[PDB]
Parts: sequence; C-alpha cells; structure tokens
Amino acid sequence: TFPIMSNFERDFVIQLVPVDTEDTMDQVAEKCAYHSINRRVHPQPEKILRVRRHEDGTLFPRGMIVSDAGLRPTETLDIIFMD
Amino acid sequence: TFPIMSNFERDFVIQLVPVDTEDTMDQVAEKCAYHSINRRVHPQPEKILRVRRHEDGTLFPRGMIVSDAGLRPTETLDIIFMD
Amino acid sequence: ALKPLKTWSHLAGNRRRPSEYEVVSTNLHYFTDNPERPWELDSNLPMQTWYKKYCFDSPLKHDDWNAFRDPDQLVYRTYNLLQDGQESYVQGLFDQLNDRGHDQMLTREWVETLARFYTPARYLFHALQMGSVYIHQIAPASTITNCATYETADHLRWLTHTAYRTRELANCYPDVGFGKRERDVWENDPAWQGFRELIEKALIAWDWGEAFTAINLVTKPAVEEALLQQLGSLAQSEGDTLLGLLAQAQKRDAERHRRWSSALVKMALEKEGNREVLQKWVAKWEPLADKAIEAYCSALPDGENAIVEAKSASRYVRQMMG
Amino acid sequence: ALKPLKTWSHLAGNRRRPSEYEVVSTNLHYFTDNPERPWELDSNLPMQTWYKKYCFDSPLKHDDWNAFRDPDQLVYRTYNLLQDGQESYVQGLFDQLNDRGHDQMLTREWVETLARFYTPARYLFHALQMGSVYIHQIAPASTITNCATYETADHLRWLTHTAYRTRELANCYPDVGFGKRERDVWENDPAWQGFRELIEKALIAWDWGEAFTAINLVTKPAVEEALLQQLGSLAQSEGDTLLGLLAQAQKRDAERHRRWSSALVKMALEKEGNREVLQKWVAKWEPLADKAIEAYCSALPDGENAIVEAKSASRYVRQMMG
Amino acid sequence: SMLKREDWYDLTRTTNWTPKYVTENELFPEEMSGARGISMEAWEKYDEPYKITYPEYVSIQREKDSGAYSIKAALERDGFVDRADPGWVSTMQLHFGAIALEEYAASTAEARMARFAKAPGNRNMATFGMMDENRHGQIQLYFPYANVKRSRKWDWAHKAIHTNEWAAIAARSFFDDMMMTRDSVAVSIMLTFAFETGFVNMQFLGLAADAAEAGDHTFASLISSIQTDESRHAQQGGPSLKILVENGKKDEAQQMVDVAIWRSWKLFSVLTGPIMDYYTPLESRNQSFKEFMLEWIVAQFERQLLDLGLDKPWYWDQFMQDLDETHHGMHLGVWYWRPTVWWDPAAGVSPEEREWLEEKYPGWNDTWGQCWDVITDNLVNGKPELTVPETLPTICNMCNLPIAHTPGNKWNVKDYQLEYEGRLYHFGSEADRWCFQIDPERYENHTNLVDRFLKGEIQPADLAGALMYMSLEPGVMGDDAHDYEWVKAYQ
Amino acid sequence: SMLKREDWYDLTRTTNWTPKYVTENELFPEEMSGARGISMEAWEKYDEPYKITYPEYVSIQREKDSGAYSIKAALERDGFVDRADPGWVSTMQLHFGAIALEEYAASTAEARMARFAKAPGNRNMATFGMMDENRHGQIQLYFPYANVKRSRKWDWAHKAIHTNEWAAIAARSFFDDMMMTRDSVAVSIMLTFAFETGFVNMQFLGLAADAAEAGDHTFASLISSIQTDESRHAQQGGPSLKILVENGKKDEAQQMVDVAIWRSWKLFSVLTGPIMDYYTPLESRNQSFKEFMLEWIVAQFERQLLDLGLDKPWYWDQFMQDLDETHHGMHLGVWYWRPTVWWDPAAGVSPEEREWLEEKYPGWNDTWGQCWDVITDNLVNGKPELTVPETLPTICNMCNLPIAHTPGNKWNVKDYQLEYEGRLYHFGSEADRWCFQIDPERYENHTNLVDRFLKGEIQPADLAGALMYMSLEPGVMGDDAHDYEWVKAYQ
Ligand SMILES: [Fe+3]
Ligand SMILES: [Fe+3]
Ligand SMILES: [Fe+3]
Ligand SMILES: [Fe+3]
Repeated sequence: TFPIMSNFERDFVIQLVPVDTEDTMDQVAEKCAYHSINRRVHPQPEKILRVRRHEDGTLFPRGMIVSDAGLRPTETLDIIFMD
Repeated sequence: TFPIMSNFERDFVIQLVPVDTEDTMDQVAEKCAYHSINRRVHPQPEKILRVRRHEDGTLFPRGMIVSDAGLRPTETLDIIFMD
Repeated sequence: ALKPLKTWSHLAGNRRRPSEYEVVSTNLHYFTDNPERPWELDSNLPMQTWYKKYCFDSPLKHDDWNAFRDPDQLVYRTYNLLQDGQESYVQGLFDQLNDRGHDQMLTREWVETLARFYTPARYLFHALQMGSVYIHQIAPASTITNCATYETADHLRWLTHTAYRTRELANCYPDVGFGKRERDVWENDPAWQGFRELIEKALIAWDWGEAFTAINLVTKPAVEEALLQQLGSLAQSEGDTLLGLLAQAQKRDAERHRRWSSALVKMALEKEGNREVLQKWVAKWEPLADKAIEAYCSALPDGENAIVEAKSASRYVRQMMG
Repeated sequence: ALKPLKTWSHLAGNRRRPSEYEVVSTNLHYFTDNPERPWELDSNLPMQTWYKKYCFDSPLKHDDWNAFRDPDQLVYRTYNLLQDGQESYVQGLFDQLNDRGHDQMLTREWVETLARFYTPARYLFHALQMGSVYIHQIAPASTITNCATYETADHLRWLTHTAYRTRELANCYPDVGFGKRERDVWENDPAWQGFRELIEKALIAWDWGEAFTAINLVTKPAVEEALLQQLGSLAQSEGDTLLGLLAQAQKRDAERHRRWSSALVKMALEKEGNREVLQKWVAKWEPLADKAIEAYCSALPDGENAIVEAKSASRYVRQMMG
Repeated sequence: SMLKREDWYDLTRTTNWTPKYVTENELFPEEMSGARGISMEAWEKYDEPYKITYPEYVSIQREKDSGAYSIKAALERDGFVDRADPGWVSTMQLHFGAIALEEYAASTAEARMARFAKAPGNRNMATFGMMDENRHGQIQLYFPYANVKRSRKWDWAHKAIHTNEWAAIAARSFFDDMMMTRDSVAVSIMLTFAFETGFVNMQFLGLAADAAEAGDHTFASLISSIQTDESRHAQQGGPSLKILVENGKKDEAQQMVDVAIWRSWKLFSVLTGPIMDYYTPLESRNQSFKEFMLEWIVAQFERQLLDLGLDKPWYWDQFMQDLDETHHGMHLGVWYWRPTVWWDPAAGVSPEEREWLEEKYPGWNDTWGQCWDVITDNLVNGKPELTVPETLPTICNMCNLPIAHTPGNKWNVKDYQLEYEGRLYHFGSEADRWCFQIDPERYENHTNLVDRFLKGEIQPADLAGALMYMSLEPGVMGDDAHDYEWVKAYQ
Repeated sequence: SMLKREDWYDLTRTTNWTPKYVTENELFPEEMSGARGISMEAWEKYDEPYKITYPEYVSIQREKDSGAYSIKAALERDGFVDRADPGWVSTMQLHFGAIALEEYAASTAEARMARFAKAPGNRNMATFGMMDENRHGQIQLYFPYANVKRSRKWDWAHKAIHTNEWAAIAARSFFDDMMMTRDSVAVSIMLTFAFETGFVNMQFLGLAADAAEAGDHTFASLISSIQTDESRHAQQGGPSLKILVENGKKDEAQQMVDVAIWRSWKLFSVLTGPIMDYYTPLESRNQSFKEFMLEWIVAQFERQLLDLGLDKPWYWDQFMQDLDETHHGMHLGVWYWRPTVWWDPAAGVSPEEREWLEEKYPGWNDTWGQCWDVITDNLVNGKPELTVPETLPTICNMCNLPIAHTPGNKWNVKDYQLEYEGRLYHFGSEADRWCFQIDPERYENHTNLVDRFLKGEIQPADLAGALMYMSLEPGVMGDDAHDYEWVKAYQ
C-alpha cells in the first residue's frame, strides 16, 4: 500500500488515493478514476488514462509499476486523457 | 321641509331623512326607502310601506300628510312592510 | 388628492426640518380650539367656566402661545436620560457618604438645625409640586405645559431626596424626632410661616398667568435661594458635605426652570402691555416673598446677611428677564 | 441522530438551568485542549514554549480550572451597566465640585502633597493595568481570564481618573508642574521607589500562578491601602473632599478584585499542596510589599501609623483567604 | 449603603398639612377635588397597592424608551408598513388618530389629581401618571411620524382630535366627560378604574399580540412597552372607591362606575370590535371580540366590583346581550360611511369570513348578513354608488355614534328618544339616555353632528359641505381597505 | 464644569517610564513585544487616529448592548429562525461555529498588545480592544444559545473550535498564526490592519445588510452592532506600520502584511465566498463575491498600502485572477464533502442560479458547471451515493483547506509541493507555499488532517473513523440545505 495524490484531469480537486506498490500505471489510473469519473468528470471511452508526475510532468508508461516509479510517499500525480 | 329620523324595517341604522310637510305617509315612506331599499334592504313588491311613530307605535294612514301628523322635528319613524 | 407631507401639517414649511422636540410637543392642546366651548359637552359646566375664566381670560396675552419653545427642548425620553444620570450621582453620594459614616460626624447643634431648617422642607417642596402641576393643567399651549410637567417631576424629586434623608437622619438620631415633628414645625415654627403663607396663597391663584408668576417667578426663586443656596452654604461650612452637595444638585433643576420661565417672559414681552401685567403680579407677590426670606433666613446663623443675599439673588432672576 | 439539548453540551446536566454568566463565559479557551501543542502550528514556536512553561507547568495545580466561577458573575453587559453608573457618580463629583471651586480651596501645602503623592500614581495604576492584562492572557480558564479582563478595565479607569484630575490640577495651579513632573517623581522620589521596584519585578513574573499572587494577592492590597485608603483619609482630613470620595469610589473596584481573588485561592485550596505553593510566593513577594508601604507612607504626615495600618490591612486580605 | 424602599416610602406621601392663610375649601375647591364631605384625615387612608419612587421611575422608564426606540430604528429601513395587510395599516391609522392626543390630554387628567386629590398618595401617583401619559402622547406621535411621507392619513395622528370629523367628536365626547371635566376623585374612578384598569390594560395586551401576529414588531414593541406603564397609574381608582364606600358614598361611587363603564364600552364597540372581527385577517383571529370581552373584560369587572363592595351595573345583562350586536352595527356603519373616516375600513365579509362570523355569532348571516348581501350584489352588479350614503345616520346625543342595531330577520333597531326643555334628543341605548337623565346640565346644550347640520352650522348644507366641515378631502377620505378584492369571490 | 477631552487625553497615554529594578528587555521580552531594535522613544510617536476614554467607552457600549439585547428579546417569540431560508440558517450556523470562540480568543491577542507594546497609546487602545472582543465572544454565544433546542448544530457555536473537524483546524490555523503566537507589533499589523481593517470591517457591513434582506433583524442588529466596535481597535496596525517604515523596517513590515493578507484571503474564500454566491437566494444577491472583493476590499488595500509607503504584495495579480476561481472550488468542496461540516451546504446550481453565475463569471458553466452537471445527472438518475466522497481531498499544509481550482474545459488544478527535511508538503497556491518557506520553523511539524490520517493517528483508519475523530455524528453532519429541492428543475 502506497499513498499518492490524484490530480484527475478536468476535476477540481486533488484527492488522496491509496495504490499498491505492485500496481501498474493503468491500475493506478483506475483506482484514481473511481474517485472522479461519474462523480465529477464524464467518461471518455475513446481515450486512455495515463499517469504523469505532477511536479515535473514526467509521463510514466502504462505498464510501469509504482514500485519502479521513484515516487515520494504522497506524491501528486496527474491522471490525464490521451491518444 | 321637515326633518324626520327613518328607522327602516330590516335595516340596521336610523337615518336622517328630510320630508315635506305636505307629503303623504306614502311619499314619506318613498323618500325613506331611497336610503334603505336596494342599499341594505331587499324590496318586497308584495308589501306596502307604512309609517309608524317609533316612540308609541302609532300607525299613520297612508294618505295622512306630515302637516297633520303632530310630529316633533326630527321625530323617529318606523317604516314597515305591511298587508 | 392630498399629497403626503414631509412633516406634520402644522409644521410644514418651517424651512428647517422639525426636531424630535417639535414633532412630539407642539400644538397638542385641543381645548383651545373652541374658546366658547373648550370641552365637548354642555358649555355651562363648571370646568368649561374654569378654563374660560382662568386660561382664556387671562390678562397675560399672546396671539400664538403654541409658538413657545422650551430652551432646553426637554422631551420625556431626554428628561429620563438626563435625570437618570443626575440620580446616579445623588444616589451615589447617599450610598458612599453613608458607607463613610458621614451623618455620625455631624455635631449635635447641626443635627438640631437640620430638624428645624432642613427636613420640614418636604412640605414646601410638595407644595411646589402642586403649584407647578396646576400650571400644567391651565397653561394655553402644550409646550408651556410640558415645561411645567417636567418641573413638577423635579419638585417630586426634591421631596423624595428629602424623604430619604429624613429617614436616614432618624435612623442615626432616633431621639430628634426626624420624620415625626416636621408637620408641627412647618405649621407652627415662625421661621416657616413666611413661606407657608406665601405658598398657601399662591396655590389658590387660578389664573394661569398669575400662577406662573406667583410660583415660577416669585415663590421659587425665594425658596431656592433660602433653602438651597443659603442652607446649602451653611451646611457645607458646618461640616454637612452631603447636604451642601445635594442642594447644589437640586439647584441644577432650579436653573432649568428659570431658563424656561425666562423664555416665556421673553415671549410674553413681544406683546405690548404684558410686561406691565407681569410687573403688577410681581409687585403683588414680592412682599410675601420678602417676608418668607426674612422669617426663614433671620433664624439662621449670620441671618441678616443671608437675608440680604437671598433677596438680592432672587430679585436678580426677575431683573434679568426685564 | 443527536437530539437538541437544553443548554450547551458542556453544561448539560447541571440540574440548575445555566445563567447568562455561565452561558457566555465557560470553557472558552482552546489552547488548553492540547497541552503538548496548544497552538495550531509547529510545537516548538516560542509562544508554544511560553504557554507550556508558564501556564501548564505552573506549580499551582487543579484538575478542572474551568470550574472556577466569578463570585460577582461579571459579564461584559453587566460590567458596563455597573461601571456606567459608578462613572455617572464620579464624573458628577468632578463636574459639581469644579462648579464649586473645590480646587481653589485647597492649601498650597496640600497641593504640593498632591504633586508628590497623588498624580504620579498614573504610572503605578498603568503598571497594574499591564499586570492584570498579562494574567488575562496566561490564565488556564476563560472564567479566570474574564475576571482579569474586567480588573484590567478598572485599572485603566483609575489611570483615567488620575489623568483627568492631573489636568484639572495643572489648570488650577500652573506653577506646580502637574502633568510634567510625574515621571521624574515616579522614577526618582524615594517615596515611590519601594512600589516601583515591587511592580517592575512583579511584572516579569511570567508563571500565571505567581503573576496572580504577586499582582493580585500582594501588590494590589499594598497599593490600595497606601494610595487609596491612607492617601484618601489624609485627603479628607486635609480638606480635599474630592480625592477622599474618588479614592473611596475606586476602592469599590479593589474590593471586587479581592472577592474574585479570594474565590480563586479558595478553589486552589481544594488541592493538597497549593496553599503551600501560594504561601511560598507570598513569602517571596511580601518583603517587597513592606518596603513599598514603608517608603511611601513614612513620607506622609503621621507616617509611622499609616505604615502600621496599611501593613495590617493588606495582610488581613490574605489572612482571610487562608 | 442604601435604605430599603419600605423603610422611608411613607415619608414621600406624608405631605398633608392644615392650611392657615387660606381655608381648606379655597385650597381644595370642591369642583376640582371632589372630597365629597369626607375629611382630609379619612382621605389619608388612601394606600396605592403598587408603589414606586422617583429614582426607580426615571431608571425603569429610561430603559423602556431605550428599547422601544432602538427597535423602531432597527426596523425602520425594512419598511414593513409598505407590505403589511391593508387591514392592519388601517388599524394603526385609526389607533394613532383616535388616541395620540387623548393620551397626551390624560396627563392633564392626571395633573387634576396631582393638585386636587386630598389623598397624598393619590397626588404622588398621579404625578407619575402625569409623566406616563406625557410619554404615551409623545411616543405615539414619534412613531407614526415615520410614515407621513407615505400617506396624508398619518398626519391625522396629530390632526384628528383637532377636527370635527365624527369619530373625533365621539372620542372627545368620551374623554372630556371621563377625565377632563371631572373633579379629582371622579377622575380616579371614571378614568383609572373604569377605563384604564377595566379596558385599556387588557386591550393593549391583545393589540400587542395582534401586531406581532401581523408581523409588525415596531408597533408590537410600542404598544407592549406602553401597557407596562398602565397599572402604575391605573391603580388610582380602587383606593378612592374603598374610601367612598366605607364612608357615606356607596351610591355616588356606584353611579360614577356605571356611567364610566358604559361610555367606555360604547367607544370600545366602535374602535376595537370592528378591528377584531373584520380588519384582522381570518387566519390571525385567535378569538372573537365577544369572546375577548367575556374572558378578559367582563369577568374582571365583576371580580373588581365584588371586592370593592359594589354591585354589577343595572344594565349588565343588556350589556352581555349587546356583545352579539353593537360592534357589528358600528362596523357596518363605518364601512358604509367609509368616506367619513381617515382610515380605509375593511369589509371583512368574504365567504370564509362570513363562515367564521356565523360560528362566532349564530344568526349573523340571517341578520347582519342580509345588509351585506345587498351591498355585495350591488358591487358584483356594478352599482358601487349604492354602497355609499347620500344622507347622515341618526347620531346618539350621548356617545355621538350612529344609532344602529340588529337588522335582517331579527330587526331590533331602537331609538331611546327624550324630550327635554323643548328639544328632542336621540339615544342609541337605554343606558346612553340614562347617562343624560342623571345629569342633564352636563350635556344639555351640546350638539352632535346631525344637530349642527340641521341648525345650519354646516355650509354648504350638503354632503360635500359636511366633509369639508369635518376637514376631510380626497387622499384621507376612507374607502374599502382591500379595494374590493373580496368581491371577486362573488364574481 | 468638565474639561474637553483633547485637553487631558495625552496624559492617559503618558505612561512609559525607564525601568531600573529590571531591565527593559526583561520587562518587554522581544518575543512578546517585537520592538525590533526601535527605541522606546521612537515607539512613543504612535498616535491612534480614533481616540476614546474609559467613561465614554462604558457609556457608549452600555447603550449598544441595551439596544441589541432589547431587539433580540422583542423578536424571540417570533421564531423567525423556524421559517428562514435554509441557506440563511446554514450561514448563521457556519458563522457562529467558526468565529464565536475565535472572537473571544482575540481578546487575548489584544491583551498581548496591552501588556507588551512599547507604544503607550497602543497599550490603552488594546485594552479597549480586549474589552471589545470580550463583548463579541459573549454576545455571539448568547444569541445562538437561543436556538440550542432547535438543532444540535447550534451547539457548535461553542463546540466547533474545540474539535478537529477540518474547518475548525483551518480556522485555528489562521487565528493562531495571525494573533495568538505573534509578538505585539506583529499582532497589530497582521490582525488589526490586515484582517480586521482589511476584511472584517466591510464584511460585517455586507453581512448585516444580507441578514436584513433575509428578514433576520435579530442577526442584522447583532452583526451591525458588532461592526461599529471594529475600527476602535482595528486602527492599531496603521501607526505601527508607519513607525516600522520610518525607522529601518519597511521590508519586515511588508512581509507581515503580505503573509497576513493572503492567509486572510484563503479563510475568506471558504467562509464568505460560497455564502455570497450560493447560499444567498438569487433574488437577494445585490452583487457577486468577486464584485464585493473588488469594490470593498481590494481598492481599499491598495489605498492603505500606498498611504503607508508600502507596496502591493508580490501575489496581487494572481490574487485578482483567483477571485474568479478559488471560492467556487471551496464551495464545491464543502458541498461534495458536506457530511464533514456542521451546517447544511446549499448547492446553489439551479438553472436560474447557473445563469447568474455565468453572468457574474463568464466561463463558469464550461468549467465549474461540468462538475455540477455530473452531480446533477446522478441525483436526477437516482445515484445519490456518487455525490458524497469515499476518500479525503488533498489538504494545503498552510491554509488547511482542500487544494482545488478550475475544472472542466479549462482544467488548471495545481499543487505547489515542497520537500523539506525529508517530508513532502502540499500547498494550494504559490503564496501558501511561500508563507511556509519564509518561516519554515513556524509550521514544520504541524500536521494537517490528511497527514494525521496517513500517520495512523485516526483510528479506525476509515471515513467513519475520521468523522468520529472530528466529533461529527448524524444530527450535525451536513447535507444539502434545501434537501435537493433544486433537483426537481432537472426532473
Ligand atoms: Fe396612556
Ligand atoms: Fe393610562
Ligand atoms: Fe470582534
Ligand atoms: Fe475585532
């Protein structure tokens, strides 16, 4: 278990979202979407959710796992729509 | 011209009504009706309006004129429905 | 249709916006609307006759008495504000000089002087109360009446101070007779007979103008100079600081009464012949005032000078009015 | 769901319906909610350390300081009602004794005594103001703090009376130096050095319990007996009735401060060891109080007796508390 | 320290003395004092139940105005008056015009007692009473003054009693008789006991409640504040009555009470009755005028009279019966003659209101309802001109109010005429005629509005001339309060 | 006779003396006084513009309470609170809970100056200021106390600041920083100049007007009365700033002002902004929060700073931009997380309200409106559970408020993170992070609610556990103010 701050695209607030060190970025995005999609943001079925480090804008590959991302606990991440 | 107080039957208030010393009781009743009938009292086409001295209840004939009634100025008269 | 006004119709077109005082005190008496039948009843009733003879037929005349304005502009609201503060001061003196044992420090001689010259005043002060309240009910304008209203309240205030101190004195000196002996002193002591005759006679002067003069212009200045000024100065010099301060505090009310009385005289002098009317009344009542001052003050220590000062000070009140 | 209560949750189940005083004065301080971090910031800030050392770590202890209740039950609303009346009385004295020319009747000797023993008090009274206002900001309960709040307002009141009279005296005696010379008298006159040393040292006693003791239990009784009781009695006997009455009026505030101080000591004595804690502090500060009284009163006429009386009266305040 | 009030109170009223330089009768003229043969010593037994001293008075009354004036200032910009029910606005305009200057006049009635009562306790309490009415006259001028720019009608708060408008004449007739032209003792009985203690004390309590219910907190605070002053001086009649009864005057006392209560009732039947049963919105009516009278006025009188050793007035039963009739007639009269008053009368005869009236007064619709039926039909049928008068109604020579009573199916309108010294007088009731007969010289040559009209004193001698005589002009002349909105329910 | 105030006033503040038995630094500890190297003589130039003495204070303030308390008592039985708009009731519950005890705490902030300011004029004015806040704490406890039997929510007028509910933490964070843990001079600047003179004075003026408009005259009279006390002690910062600027400290002065104004703004963006633009009924909105800020707050600051010789804070332009965004986020946050506050938040997004918002804030619907679109659809479609949260939002380590900003078509939400001594801090703005960086030791180990949750200090470590940790239970936990009535417009 590892805490991160989700800054979901088109949402208005950053939120606390607990992910797992073994989660892939895709699974991180899914856990983050749970707190924004269909609550405050409309789904975009034709897009793919990507994870980007908020501070410098580093884009993490879909398959990279938290364990290898070099994140600081509670690190803020942008969850953006792409393709 | 002679002042009398009209206490019209079924009305709620006594009123000042100037009549003429030469008026018959029928004409007195008519002048009194003007201030009560169709204002506060419904007509009674099947009845005849009579004049009665309020204080003692003396009934004056329809054809008697004010001049012969022995009324005190401002005398109160009942205007009643009869027959 | 009649359009709404910016003030009362009787005050419209005053140039300056009516004050609270003018809004609540002017042109309120309606018995003056029909001089031939002041009250809404038979015109021959005793009360109709009383107002026609004592109000309307008074030789002190004016075309518009409702124009009178109290210089202090007292209103019920401001009267209570003013006096509540003054009573906070007086009751504060009573409370704290008592805590201090002020009455126990008085000499026996002075205590006996209080029983003779101070406490019997409850009768004289109440007589003034009656005097000013009669003026209230017979004056020709509501603004004149109101000044008499508040003045009456002040006279009751003085009576009340006196009643309170009399009990306090009785508690401190049970043997003197405080509270019990005053009526006999007022009724039989030579020092008081001058004032007693003056106020008893003035109390039956029904003409509103003569009542005003007898009570406000002649009797009050004499009572004030003798009982407040003279007795108060004596009290201080004799160690009774409470009475010295109390008398001074009550003198503030007296000064206010003189201010409105002076304003009324001023207004009256707008009409030819009124000064002469007022001087006639003063001339009739002044001799009794002198007698009052002479009998009371001569019995006080250094009496002859007290008499001279009181006479001079009271006459000065009228002199300054013209 | 939580049901509505009949009073505040912290007062529910009191058996007797909470008074206005309890409704607006109890359990208001929140810095006492987290003794380890009183303020909502970093726990090592100077102010965090200040409250932990001077409030929480005080040897004067109790499990529930919020239980304290002012015996007079003062609230802002009733404080202003009470004091507005008292000021009506004091300002009335100022106004009317002035009209009377009271200051012109004082002897030159006494006027010089006022410049030395009376007017410099503006510094001592302001020092008390500072002393009680510090107690306010470091006391462990809102009810204790409030008593200090109103007490502080009273000290400012005394300063204000003194500032006013100082100007009046300066106007009446321009040559004396009233208003100009007080700082030098307070700083250099032997009569004042006892009090000056006492209050300067007491002003840096940061522990809330020691501040309470130094200021309310030791310094104030000494200041009150010397400057109000002793100087006030002297003033009266010397013909200065204004000061005699003024000092007596201010003494009413002092009596109230003693009432709440006495109530706090009473509460403190519920805990074993507190009496000893308080007696320790009194023992430390008492010697300076004696010095203060001795230096000031010995310089007054009949000084040795003034010293004996003041010492006796001030000690009696603490004696009656236990 | 301070003394307890009870320890020194008596000295404030130990003020009687034996005159020497003038006689007692000179100092206390019987026509002004009314000591009625009862000695000064006997009058000194007078003991007011509610005591108060000067310092207590100025302190308590200061706070009273502080609060009332503060509330007025806080609610002024709100302009509640601009959105209040029209019936409520009319209630206030009627209120201020009818009593503001009479309240002020009462200070003179109090002054009469302050100077002429032989009972020293009476003299002091009347001094406070004098101050009280001074307050009431002033505050009830200051408050409506705020509305002068809204309608000329508010000017009548000051103007009314200075006019010959019929309602003003009726008011002065009552007040001048009860308190302005009576000896001191009579005033204490007729004014403070009969009218203030008997009617005003409870009336203002109900009025203040009605104001709150209508949403007018400025007026509610005003009336409410005013009535807390009442008993302080209203208490003055009780002690006087005890003294008259324990000495040789139970009959004289009874007669003054009989007169005062009846005259008070007549004024009440026109100024209060119509308001409770017609101007107050249906949903705000907690009880009817009759219910109010039985619960808060009548029983209290019986209790008071019994305790004083007096009897119920001879007219008591009739008075009870009239609670079902009189005010209904006064209302219909005021509404029908609406152009003659300075406020807008509210008809109060909508279907729902008529249901309430039938419930509160069984038989209303078959009597009073019939007059209203004709009026309603004319309004529905576009004949509004038949809802306003073309003549004057007969006026009672005592109460100066129209002579009216039960109409319709139980017609019972009567005139209690009296020929006295070559003049025919008309009275609205047995009791009104009696008030004249027990003291004819007190009312003999007074003339009511009708008398003046018939004498030629109103010129031009027509309705327009009469309106001018009464100082009425378009702008203040009354009309239906809700502008006939209630007619829509009949179509 | 009496002296003119101006003739003796200076003697009341001629109280500084040269200590001898203790040193000046002992008597005036720098950490409490903040004299900052400026001499006692230089501080004596301090001259408060608004002067007042003890007798004037007790007299004027006595009448103040007489009026306010009298109005409260006169309107109490009316029960306006029971029929007031739900959004208004929420406004008051939020108001009392958030400031009643902080108002009282301000008397200690004033006491800090009364004892430790080297400027004698400051010491006396702070004594009056101490009394003022004593009044404000007490009266704002006495007033809501009247509603305790209506809802447990009113108990929070006293309870709130004693809890760890997030809004209470944010409040203490602000107040403890501005007035409770600063030296005397700092307090006068940060509290009286920046916050009271800069925000509260005008805010209470608008709040009192809003209360009157809502029909709540008790609250209107309360707030109105309270704000007339403000400038008397709010004036204290101005003179301190002049002295710092004319001596060697313009930069130190500027920095305190920069910090205080920003922190004040953040608290204002959550406690006032949402109320003006969402809780206040559409027809009662005289102007928007942004318009209020530009007209009554911003221009005034610029004027004040220019006159003091200071500059506009470095963040001024950004601050201007945020008037279009911040409070909209604070509102959405409070409403979405409504169960976490003690009042019922009003959504304020009906068709008409959204039109107003678009007019007042061009672009609102395409940004903020989109979040609300999703929320509305879920409510219309019976999925209310998607309108409440299942996690905590990220909280700023400075203002302790959620980190939120522009959503929708112009997404611009940013976190100004900072790694300091092995810990990652999150900030809601550039200025919030700056406040930490210029004085890190002042905030270093403080922990916000999220930090505590992540540390294991909240147990059970779930939402129910967090609610309990914040002392929240059903009955006071918030929900939609109008019970979702606005949803009907969408069906
Ligand atoms: Fe009255
Ligand atoms: Fe009355
Ligand atoms: Fe405040
Ligand atoms: Fe403030």
